Amino acid sequence: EESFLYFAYGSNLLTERIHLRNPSAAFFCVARLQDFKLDFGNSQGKTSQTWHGGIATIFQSPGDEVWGVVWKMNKSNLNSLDEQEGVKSGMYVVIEVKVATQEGKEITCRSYLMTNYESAPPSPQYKKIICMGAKENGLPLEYQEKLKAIEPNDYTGKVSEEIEDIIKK
Repeated sequence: EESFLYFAYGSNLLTERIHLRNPSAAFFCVARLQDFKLDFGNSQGKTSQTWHGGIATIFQSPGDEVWGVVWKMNKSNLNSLDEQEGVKSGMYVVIEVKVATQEGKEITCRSYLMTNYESAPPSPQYKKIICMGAKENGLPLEYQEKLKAIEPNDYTGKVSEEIEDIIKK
């Protein structure tokens, strides 16, 4: 009621990562979004200068699934989170989705997806953070195998100091 639920399926799978800008986010649960497919891409054709590769999005696709982490945050954090996802620049749109826990409990969450983008593989670094989060927060093993199987691009240059530190440890 003072709080809301956020469903993360990209780099915010990783606790250390979401805590950079949202240190008060609390793990709530692991959940499955039915009939959505994970993709990676360049919003409005532009390559992310943070990640140097496609960043995560989802689209509707019967038979597919996306697993993620539901985080609980204060509604005071709502504008900040929209700013982090570049809603104002058109990089993601706010969505509402209904996801299901492993016990089959349905949860309504705020999430984000891209509406105008070009498919493009993620950087090795973006991929590592995603895989690290999925492992850390105990997404199902089969889904983790799916994330680990993603073919990244060949970027081997510098990412942010704070990103690099997370990977090193």
